[PDB]
Amino acid sequence: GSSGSSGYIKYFNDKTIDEELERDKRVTWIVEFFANWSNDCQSFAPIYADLSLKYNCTGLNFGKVDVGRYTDVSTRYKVSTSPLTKQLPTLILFQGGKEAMRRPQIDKKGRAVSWTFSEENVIREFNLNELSGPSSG
Repeated sequence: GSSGSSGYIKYFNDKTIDEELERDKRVTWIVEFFANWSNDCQSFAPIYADLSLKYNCTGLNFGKVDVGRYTDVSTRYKVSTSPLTKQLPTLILFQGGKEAMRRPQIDKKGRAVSWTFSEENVIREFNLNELSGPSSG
């Protein structure tokens, strides 16, 4: 009865990513935009997995959309897919069908601010522990 899940994430297409976020608006959704050629992402591979599983319950959901290949998405989400830029990996918080916040933040000119990528920083910045309530039972 829904027992036996390990490191499982819900992927989204370039088109569905919309319909889905449209039927779960009221519900918060966190999609991680990463590229197949993103090495720095490998270090997060396990990090994200651990996080999701934690906040993987009734209320908050986790997703992943490889932009490195889905040029149709990145372009729509103004997510540069260059090996030089710092828009990969990337995290975006959607609340009620609205981009609550994203990181790293984009400067006025149009450059990704050098932000550290860690669980402590993510949970805090995004305030996950607060979003999907505290961990403590």
